[PDB]
Amino acid sequence: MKKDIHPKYEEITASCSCGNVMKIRSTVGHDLNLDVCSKCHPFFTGKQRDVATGGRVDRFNKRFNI
Amino acid sequence: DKKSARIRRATRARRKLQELGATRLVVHRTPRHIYAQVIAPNGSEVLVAASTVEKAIAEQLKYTGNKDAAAAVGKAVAERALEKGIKDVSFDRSGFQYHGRVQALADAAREAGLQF
Amino acid sequence: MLQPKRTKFRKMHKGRNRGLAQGTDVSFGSFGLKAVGRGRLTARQIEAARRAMTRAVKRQGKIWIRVFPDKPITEKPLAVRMGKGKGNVEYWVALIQPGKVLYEMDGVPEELAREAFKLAAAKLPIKTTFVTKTVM
Amino acid sequence: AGGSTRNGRDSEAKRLGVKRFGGESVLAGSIIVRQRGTKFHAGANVGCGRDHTLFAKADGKVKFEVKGPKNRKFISIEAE
Amino acid sequence: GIREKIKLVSSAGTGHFYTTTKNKRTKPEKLELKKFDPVVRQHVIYKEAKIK
Amino acid sequence: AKLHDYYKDEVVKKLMTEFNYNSVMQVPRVEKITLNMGVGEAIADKKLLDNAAADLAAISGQKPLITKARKSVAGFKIRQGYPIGCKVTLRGERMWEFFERLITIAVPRIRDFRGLSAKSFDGRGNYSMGVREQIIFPEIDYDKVDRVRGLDITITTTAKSDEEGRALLAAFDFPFR
RNA sequence: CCGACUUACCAACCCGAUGCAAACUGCGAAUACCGGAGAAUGUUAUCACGGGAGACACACGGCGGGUGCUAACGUCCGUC
RNA sequence: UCCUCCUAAAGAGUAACGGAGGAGCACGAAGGUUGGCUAAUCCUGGUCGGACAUCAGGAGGUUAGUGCAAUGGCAUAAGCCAGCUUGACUGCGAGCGUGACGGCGCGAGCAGGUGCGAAAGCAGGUCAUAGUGAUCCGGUGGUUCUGAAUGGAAGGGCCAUC
RNA sequence: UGCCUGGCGGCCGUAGCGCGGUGGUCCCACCUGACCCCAUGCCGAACUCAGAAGUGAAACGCCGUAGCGCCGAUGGUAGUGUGGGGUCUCCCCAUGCGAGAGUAGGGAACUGCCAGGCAU
RNA sequence: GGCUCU
RNA sequence: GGUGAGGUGUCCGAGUGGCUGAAGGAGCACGCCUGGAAAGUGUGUAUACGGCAACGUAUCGGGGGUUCGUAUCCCCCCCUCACCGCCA
Ligand SMILES: [Mg+2]
Ligand SMILES: [Mg+2]
Ligand SMILES: [Mg+2]
Ligand SMILES: [Mg+2]
Ligand SMILES: [Mg+2]
Ligand SMILES: [Mg+2]
Ligand SMILES: [Mg+2]
Ligand SMILES: [Mg+2]
Ligand SMILES: [Mg+2]
Ligand SMILES: [Mg+2]
Ligand SMILES: [Mg+2]
Ligand SMILES: [Mg+2]
Ligand SMILES: [Mg+2]
Ligand SMILES: [Mg+2]
Ligand SMILES: [Mg+2]
Ligand SMILES: [Mg+2]
Ligand SMILES: [Mg+2]
Ligand SMILES: [Mg+2]
Ligand SMILES: [Mg+2]
Ligand SMILES: [Mg+2]
Ligand SMILES: [Mg+2]
Ligand SMILES: [Mg+2]
Ligand SMILES: [Mg+2]
Ligand SMILES: [Mg+2]
Ligand SMILES: [Mg+2]
Ligand SMILES: [Mg+2]
Ligand SMILES: [Mg+2]
Ligand SMILES: [Zn+2]
Repeated sequence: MKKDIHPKYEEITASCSCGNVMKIRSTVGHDLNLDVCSKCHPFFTGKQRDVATGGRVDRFNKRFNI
Repeated sequence: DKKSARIRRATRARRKLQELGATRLVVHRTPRHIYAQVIAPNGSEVLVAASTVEKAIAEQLKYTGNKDAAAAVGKAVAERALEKGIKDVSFDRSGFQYHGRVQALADAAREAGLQF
Repeated sequence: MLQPKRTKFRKMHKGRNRGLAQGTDVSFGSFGLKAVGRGRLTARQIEAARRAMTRAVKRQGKIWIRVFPDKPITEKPLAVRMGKGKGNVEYWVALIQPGKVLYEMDGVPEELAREAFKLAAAKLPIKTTFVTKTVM
Repeated sequence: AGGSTRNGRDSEAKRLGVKRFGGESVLAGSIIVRQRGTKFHAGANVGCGRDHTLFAKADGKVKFEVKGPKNRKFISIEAE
Repeated sequence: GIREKIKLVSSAGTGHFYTTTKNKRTKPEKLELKKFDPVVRQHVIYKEAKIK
Repeated sequence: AKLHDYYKDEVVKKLMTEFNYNSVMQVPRVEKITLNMGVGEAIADKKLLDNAAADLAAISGQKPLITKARKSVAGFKIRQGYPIGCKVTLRGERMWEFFERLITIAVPRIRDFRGLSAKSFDGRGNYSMGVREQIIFPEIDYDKVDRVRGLDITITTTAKSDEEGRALLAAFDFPFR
């Protein structure tokens, strides 16, 4: 790499709400607090639940009984 | 690719010495070894040659592809050229940069007595 | 009327028309109308002989035209002296050597092709003949 | 009466070509070929000018020959 | 013919000069080149002057 | 180089198993990652370019190469030679460390993230994706920016086919779907 | 919106077949031209210098062509 | 007036109120050198981004490019980037080409001094061919060459130049 | 002397492509790392340096293969120099030269110098 | 100040 | 027959390579005043096609062509205007 032209790229710590402590090299300098990491992102549960089509016949039979 | 672009990078100065009628020193550089040979102006026969593939040079060395081996090669080929009476040559870098092992070789041949 | 859509140049030398032809054998169809004489045809002579054989076959079968008029022919106007530039392009011709197959035809019987090509050759200035396909 | 033209022009003939042919003894400096490009190429003892003119650097006979992978035409001076 | 003509005066005190052209619109800064002066037989800085 | 170590220990064993390669050199590997920001509106002013290179220089700690127009087109009112974009090539450890921060931090920070596409491998293993907004990286401060940019990521790998790259990124748990 | 299909309307590229070109050429003559060697022949027929000119309105015929209508005892070039 | 192609008949040359196109400049880098690089177009994928910017891969292999017309050239690139620079040097020039001539052109090498390069080497403007105007007269700088009794000077000469 | 490899040539497609196979002791290649020599109009990608853990995957080399590319007769044809002739916009005769395209067929190069490795 | 037709 | 110039949205009218898919104005449309019309006054304002209008493309007589790009530049076909088409 060249000497002077590049920004400072320093290893810092980024911790998350799921407690995922992760040390990365970054240009931030200070420590980082996250919200979701790849461990705690609802890609493996939430996107599966979040379709939620529901049935029209089951709503109909649900609203009463004959 | 890299071999071909090195040849394209070398084939101008080779044809220039071809029309100059110059007895020419040919350097060839690998990551492990470095080669040298003095070629007649007809381009079809050699006069002297040295390498880090030779036992008499490689056995005195640590690694065949560093600058100290390249200087030992350029010294040996210069001492063989002056033994055979070849004094004035022209250095063909063969598409490499005049830098590092190539420069240390040519500086060794200049120091040992060749004139180029 | 056949005519090139584009040309690299607008005018052309008069040239000559010597030599034998190349399109000699009946390539595509079964029957052919071969030129024996020498000369130049036009788009009018070509289209008139095409109409005469298309009508003589009652649009049955397929007709190829081997030639194409690509040579421009200039003329000077009336009451114009011989200098002052090359004349204006008036019409288009095709140079015809002996042996050139002019037309081809199939899907019809031989006698119908004879009488159709005869009606076409009656529209042409040059002397023609009737030919058939040949193996080799 | 009437007309005109736009096609009256042409330039002067530059007298290019091969001035000395093969097997033809020349003096040093003698022009062999005048040409626009390198339709021919300079071989042994033959220089190429500013306008791609091929001149003899020495004395001797002209040798035409075809060399190279591209089959380019080279002109050389044999010794004499 | 917007490209006017100038002269490159020797800075060796001699009145020797080379003559040349420049575009004074696009190159307002003065031209200075190191050229041979045949009187002194040295390479001397020449400077742009008016062709006069 | 955490993912480079994870490549060298578990991905190579996985792909050698799931492809039955004769040699270990026959395995795919990533080679470079290219980060383009096409800024076609910087012909109006350099400051949009000057700030886009500053943002992309903070993401990956390299000075970006300001790209220019290969030729001139009038539909976009540009001439051949105008700076029209910026790129960064990432190789080596900085490639791996950006690719870690990518798939661990920035991809979860996409608004309405629902997966990637497995239909973006350009027929020859090389994957290309495009992000709408640079704020998904935490390098960018949210108050400090003014313009929502977007960039595109191009992972150039040594996989010959398309599936060998799909399995390679899936070996890096790349969130396809 | 996604699209349905079929269809009596054409068609890029590519492939195969077939022609054309003064200002096309992946080929390429005969002649001509340049240079060298060698006989025989020819009243040096060759070149250089010097004295004196005349001439610079050509024609037709053959061949190769431009133009014109492959018109002209037409016109303009090359060659005999 | 000048340049390019055809006519032009395979050396040169070759006419017409024959067929087609351009020039009357530009560049202090668009020159020199060293080092390096190699296109057009199309296909796929990809944020804004769209037929068409930029990015990544593949086909292709110069169909591109050349400061401008056309032709001939161009990969050892003459095409494209960067570094250092001023050989866009002065005196000469063997030897040839081309013209009726005036003239025009090519040129290795020599002397001096210079630039790049480690060096061999290259460089006496630009890929080449258009980008131009005789003499007289007159102007400017330099030079004791001359200086109408003598010493100067005027004026003239020579060199550069308008 | 044989085999293999590297470098420099000769020659310039009968030498090039394609398809299939094969090679790792050496060589070569990829390959590991880079504070340094040096480098990136960003990037150790390239260039360069220090090396040698791995692999012949790619590349390269070798072998095979007629899908091409290429080469290519013989005969004939076209043209044409000279002389002559005709029905004279074009042809013919005597004689000399003689293509191109195409066909049969060939064809998966040949060779030199030096160095190294393994065999002999 | 002046400003048409029905 | 030739020479030169020109061809601009509804009309006139500017517009000699880069915010010209067009000035400005009139006119057309809509609104207000008016008992109703005008005249005023205010506001707008081309035809097509792709999706859906996200904007895009075309259109300076017609048709080609170049330059990254033409309403402006070159060609043809045309139309019109001016001049000449003479000596015998
Ligand atoms: Mg021809
Ligand atoms: Mg006269
Ligand atoms: Mg006369
Ligand atoms: Mg005459
Ligand atoms: Mg005649
Ligand atoms: Mg005639
Ligand atoms: Mg006559
Ligand atoms: Mg006459
Ligand atoms: Mg005459
Ligand atoms: Mg005659
Ligand atoms: Mg000639
Ligand atoms: Mg001739
Ligand atoms: Mg170079
Ligand atoms: Mg695209
Ligand atoms: Mg140049
Ligand atoms: Mg040039
Ligand atoms: Mg006078
Ligand atoms: Mg006196
Ligand atoms: Mg005196
Ligand atoms: Mg193979
Ligand atoms: Mg490496
Ligand atoms: Mg392999
Ligand atoms: Mg034969
Ligand atoms: Mg043959
Ligand atoms: Mg072969
Ligand atoms: Mg093979
Ligand atoms: Mg427009
Ligand atoms: Zn988390």
